[PDB]
Amino acid sequence: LIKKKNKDIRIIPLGGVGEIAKNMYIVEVDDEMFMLDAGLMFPEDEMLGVDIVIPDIQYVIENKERLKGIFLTAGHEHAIGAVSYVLEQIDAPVYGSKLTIALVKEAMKARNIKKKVRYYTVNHDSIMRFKNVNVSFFNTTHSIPDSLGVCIHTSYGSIVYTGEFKFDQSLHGHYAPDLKRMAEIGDEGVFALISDSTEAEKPGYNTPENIIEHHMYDAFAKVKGRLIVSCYASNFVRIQQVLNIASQLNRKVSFLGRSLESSFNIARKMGYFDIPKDLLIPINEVENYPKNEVIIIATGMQGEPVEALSQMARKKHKIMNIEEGDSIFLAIASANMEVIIADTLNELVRAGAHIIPNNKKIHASSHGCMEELKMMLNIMKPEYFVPVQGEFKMQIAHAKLAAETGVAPEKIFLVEKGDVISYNGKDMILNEKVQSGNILID
Repeated sequence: LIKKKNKDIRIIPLGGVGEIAKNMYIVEVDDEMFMLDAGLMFPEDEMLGVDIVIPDIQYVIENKERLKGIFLTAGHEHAIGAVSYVLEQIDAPVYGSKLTIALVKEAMKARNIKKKVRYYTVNHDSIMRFKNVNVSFFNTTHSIPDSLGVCIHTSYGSIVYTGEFKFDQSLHGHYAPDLKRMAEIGDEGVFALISDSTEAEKPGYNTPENIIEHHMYDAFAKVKGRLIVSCYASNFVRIQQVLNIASQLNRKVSFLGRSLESSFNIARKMGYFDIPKDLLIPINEVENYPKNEVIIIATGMQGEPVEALSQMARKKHKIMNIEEGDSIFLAIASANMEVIIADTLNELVRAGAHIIPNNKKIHASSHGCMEELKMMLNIMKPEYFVPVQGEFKMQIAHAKLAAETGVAPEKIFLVEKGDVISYNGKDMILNEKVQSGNILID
């Protein structure tokens, strides 16, 4: 006669607000706690002797008996970079797409962590049933395939976390978004939407990837010597574009960086790339070709591309350095990174390299611009809105979009790390803080 109902909700960012990476959002529904993403951030300019930055999870450790799962939206560093460190401290099942799980398993192997982990590979048809709530998933579009949003069903309506996403009609297959499923979620009733603010300041739409690839062909066709493309190892779309263009221009492709080899190998075995025969060469073989017959994709050792480019520009790289007359395509900017980018570009000009200019007509990111964020807000029609994944100015820009779409302004929460947004069935409040912070890994 009595149906179980939910009473108290908590939403707590431990990473990803006040900054551009390191997503980690804790959602509690009564006595069940869920961790949404567990990303890393690369060290800020002002940091020395540091490899990566991860969230402080002391609040989760203090309450770990209630942690029911870790839910990972995609296989990029902003979503999974901290997972291995989390798993060394707490035990919970790990839920993610086929690709995301394979990349997490590789990361655990790479750090030689042998604890038993309960992985669950989910897809957009999966419904994971807990005591208090059910969790479902929906395909999103990103630069890595097999990305998923997370939908926590409550008796107040859904709590939806988008992860990182954009909308681009030129991406299909494992990049295609679940627009019909998202409309169903919005119609059934969304209590709170937690959405990516990274490009909320940028009007219009991201430039479609087909048009980006056309522009890359035109730029690459003009390069007279070697080309170095600097991008994230998780930018599979960009890697695929380079492979296609290299084939068209009779250039070979070689990977520089442990991050790329690893992620590419896994993704290739699983079928995620279209790779012509004889296109890929070992980095050791690059110097055996004419300069105009090679493209080097340079990701970082830990996945940070700019650090590797800086090493190459100063001729400090262990494996391969920049030479006069090389050309650079920089396919990666946050407040955290603006200084190293400026210094690296100066270093490259000093070394006699040629930076391929950005096209004014082109805006390339993995994150929705204003119209894409408004599309998500209009589909989901949330009662409350929590903009995340951004510096505070980005969160504010995203809050402005939500107000434009009709979210009540007093139901928009602009949060800092460690803030607790809480609901008791009557009022949504911001009246508590938990421990949070940046953990430095060396």
